[PDB]
Amino acid sequence: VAQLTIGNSTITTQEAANIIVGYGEWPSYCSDSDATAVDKPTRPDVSVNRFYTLDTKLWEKSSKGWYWKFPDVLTETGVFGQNAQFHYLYRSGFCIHVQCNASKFHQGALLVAVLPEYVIGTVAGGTGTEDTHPPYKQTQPGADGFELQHPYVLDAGIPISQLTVCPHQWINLRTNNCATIIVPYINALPFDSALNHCNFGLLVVPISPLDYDQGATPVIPITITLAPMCSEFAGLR
Amino acid sequence: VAQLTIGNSTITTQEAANIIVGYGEWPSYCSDSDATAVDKPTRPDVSVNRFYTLDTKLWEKSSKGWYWKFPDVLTETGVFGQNAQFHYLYRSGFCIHVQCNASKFHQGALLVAVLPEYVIGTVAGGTGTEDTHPPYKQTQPGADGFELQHPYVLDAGIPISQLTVCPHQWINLRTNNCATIIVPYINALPFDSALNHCNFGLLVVPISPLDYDQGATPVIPITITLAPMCSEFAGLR
Amino acid sequence: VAQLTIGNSTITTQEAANIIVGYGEWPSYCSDSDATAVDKPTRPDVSVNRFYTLDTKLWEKSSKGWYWKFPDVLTETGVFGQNAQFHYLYRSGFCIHVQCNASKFHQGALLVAVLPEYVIGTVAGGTGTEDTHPPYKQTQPGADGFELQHPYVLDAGIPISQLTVCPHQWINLRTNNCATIIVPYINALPFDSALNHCNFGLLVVPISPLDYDQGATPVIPITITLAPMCSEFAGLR
Amino acid sequence: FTGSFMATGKMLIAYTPPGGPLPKDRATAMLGTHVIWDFGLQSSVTLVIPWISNTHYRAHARDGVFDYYTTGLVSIWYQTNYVVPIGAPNTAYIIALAAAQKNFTMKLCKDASDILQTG
Amino acid sequence: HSTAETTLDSFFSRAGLVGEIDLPLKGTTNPNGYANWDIDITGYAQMRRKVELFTYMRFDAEFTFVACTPTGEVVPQLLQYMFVPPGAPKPDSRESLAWQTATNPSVFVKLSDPPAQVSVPFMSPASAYQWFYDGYPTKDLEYGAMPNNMMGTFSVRTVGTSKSKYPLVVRIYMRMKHVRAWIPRPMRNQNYLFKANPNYAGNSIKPTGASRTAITTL
Repeated sequence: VAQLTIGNSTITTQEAANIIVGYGEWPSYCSDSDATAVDKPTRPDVSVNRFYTLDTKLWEKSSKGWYWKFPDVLTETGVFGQNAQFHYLYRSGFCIHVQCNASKFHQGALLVAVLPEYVIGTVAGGTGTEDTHPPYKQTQPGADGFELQHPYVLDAGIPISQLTVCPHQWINLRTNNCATIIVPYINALPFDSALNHCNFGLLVVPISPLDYDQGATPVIPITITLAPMCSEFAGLR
Repeated sequence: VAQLTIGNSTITTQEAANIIVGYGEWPSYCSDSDATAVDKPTRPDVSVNRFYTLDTKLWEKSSKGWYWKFPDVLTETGVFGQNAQFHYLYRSGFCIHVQCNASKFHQGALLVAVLPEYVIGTVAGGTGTEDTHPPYKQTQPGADGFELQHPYVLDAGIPISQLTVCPHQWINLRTNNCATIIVPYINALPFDSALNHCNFGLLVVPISPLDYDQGATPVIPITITLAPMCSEFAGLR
Repeated sequence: VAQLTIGNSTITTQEAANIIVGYGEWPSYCSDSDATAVDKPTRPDVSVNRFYTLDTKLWEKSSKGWYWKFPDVLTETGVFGQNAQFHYLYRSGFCIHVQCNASKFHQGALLVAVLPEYVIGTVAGGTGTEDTHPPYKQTQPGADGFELQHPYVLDAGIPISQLTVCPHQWINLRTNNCATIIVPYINALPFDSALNHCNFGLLVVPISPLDYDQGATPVIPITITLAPMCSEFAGLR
Repeated sequence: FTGSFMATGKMLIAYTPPGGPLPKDRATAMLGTHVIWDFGLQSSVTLVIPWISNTHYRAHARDGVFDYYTTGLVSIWYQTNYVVPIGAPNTAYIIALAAAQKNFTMKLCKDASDILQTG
Repeated sequence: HSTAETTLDSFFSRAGLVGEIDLPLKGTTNPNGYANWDIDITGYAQMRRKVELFTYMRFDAEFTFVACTPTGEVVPQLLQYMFVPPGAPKPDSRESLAWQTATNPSVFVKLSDPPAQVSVPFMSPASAYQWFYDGYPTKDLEYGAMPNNMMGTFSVRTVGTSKSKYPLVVRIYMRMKHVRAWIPRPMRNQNYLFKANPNYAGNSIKPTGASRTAITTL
């Protein structure tokens, strides 16, 4: 156990469980001989790259699961959201740290994964004859994230049983309370629109449901802390 | 003649007339062994330190003179004003470049000076029995600056004939159209409030009145361009 | 965890938390070139210097705090009390070890401190017009110690919030159950009366009140074990 | 933190420099200087007030005092809820200890007190 | 001991039937002796789910045109297969000047000649095609649309000013080649509803596979 600091942000955490480096690649920068070498892309350091701890979610027996979209999740939040909006192009990596706080008498297991291009789908009017399209509140939910309505198919017609094919980590209350994942910038272009395109989604779903006996705190806190890594912005507005 | 650039700002100017370094001192920074060494004072570089060109003033035969307060003049203007407001402490130097555009058939002479702690005074109700106090619009006029009502006494009971005792330069239309002055941070404390205390005033007054014959452009443009030098901010809010 | 012995006394204790050496000084002896070099002061070793474990106190939700006076606390107890009474002069240091026994479901925090010349005061008849004086039962309480009536002012008009200015240690049930303090002989004279002057007081007060849920042992045991260090006696009677 | 050993949770302790106003919510407080304290992991945590200076002179009523203005603020927020198992109390207490750092100093002796020797 | 059959190239090889152009004499269908087939790799049923095992893909395609009458009969008819690359205007009539625009590669061939065959390069302006795009192109109807995936269009037609004497059919086969893919993802387990999105029938959400009576009885 030891507490780390980046700028003015300080989180208390355990020495070092096993971190997961998405696709074995560390988030890196983009070198000079690139498409936009005229408009030098400023690489924020100071405050922009630090610990952002979002509103804790409460895990319940009934909870189906939550997901957040990146970079959307921070585009509203502080000085990162500052750059995310008034800059034409963006690229960046992320350190994601999902932590729980529960007693040795609580039980359950969360699957924490990162899915690039997490396109959401709708129920299509139930009968599937309605070509309905997900709302903006569902597509880009902000820092509060959004709750899954049909986890089994990840609200998108795909088996969550296979979600482990993506960078992921398990949070099994009887053995660990935190998961850490490093995501490199993943896209078909070197730079892209921070507000229009969400490069990936953060999924945290209960596979083994929360449980405890009557009298124990009934809601367990899932706290997402995340820090940008090697972020770059271009074209100020 | 040659044009210089700082960041995205580019001004066209003449090779290099004589610059005036206020009190023979170049604006410098403030070293580590200072009062606030715990709260490391971030020294803006990127965009903060660049060319700000303010709304041109029109010099007329009737013009009495103008003055601007620093740092007040930029606290509203862009990314410098950004830092100036949401930071507890500030210190900074300035490059001030006052330029005219007039024909060889226009005539006149401006005195451009920098006066630290330029406290303004009121007429005191005329009879001088009213202890009236200057308005905020007069004390801290923004980027539009303010016009002198009684230049002879610099709107403060002091002889403008002696203003040359301050860092200054003359703009005599028949010989030059620009003046440049470098001001170092001047105050009784290393850091101070950017919004409450105006460390100095920029005075530009016609001593030899504007004149030209009927048919020549009747108003001559005085354009103030200024760039912060070695600025520091502390305590973000 | 390991058990230590001094003479016939053996206590079971944990390897070695952090001991506190009052004022950074270890209890030492008093050398030959002293006031009484004629009447060589015998320095008890054998049994006199060993582990004395006093009657355990029961910590309750309502408990205000306890204090003991030294050397008074042992002057009745065994072979030390033997010397303490039939000897004209005395000087000595002490190892004080305060231990709790509570479950991981109990909670609270005790402040354990040593205050030299802990003179007790009375309420002075409530209105403060009565120059009443503390009883002998309050001033020198024996091995059972005494309970504070007004901890906030340490039954003596002084802020317990500042008691930490004295050699002290905290016993926070969720992190530790024992505190250890080494007290050197502290007085304005090299030797003094063991029965008339109490060189210091041992204070143990709950700052964060005892708490537990219904069904857990309602009283937690505070056990004081103490051993004299470098004790000397002079003038047998 | 002096709660039960079985109790766990996170608190966000934040320092808002002088001038800055108490943060509207946890969210904004998080944007500033802060510490996420997990009393499940560590029982104590120390915050450092970088700088306070009681130097600015004042002349209010008719009594001239030398007051701060350098009131930085320390705000403590619940990051998570207090988590406890069956049998552990639902209320715990925090004790705050404070002191000045080594770079601290004082000037101009001024004897003042309400507590004076009696007649 | 070998593993060649499980390579991406192996998995995506083969020429599948992706399009079928009908050029009837009398009819409601394609009444102007011409047809415009925007290239859709999804034409082979089975393809969608397979390519969607990945997020990003890159490849070339070999197109083969097998033409005949609806009875499989071979007739003395000349045809024109024009590839109008993305960004180019497609023909709107049998007499559109597009059919004559040089920058639209055309192959002229007889129904008697063996199938025509050509190669189409990776067209995207992006580094790779991508089946999923969580965003909007600068609630909405544009969600998930990656336009930079247009491969082009094939405009088919009998040659000549006068209608063909015969009823025809042109089958378009596509073979993917030089395949590369990134970011694998869970395999679709609910039936598809619309070509452009992942929408699934929320009433009929079926379990990924088969079920049984009890977990203890095989």
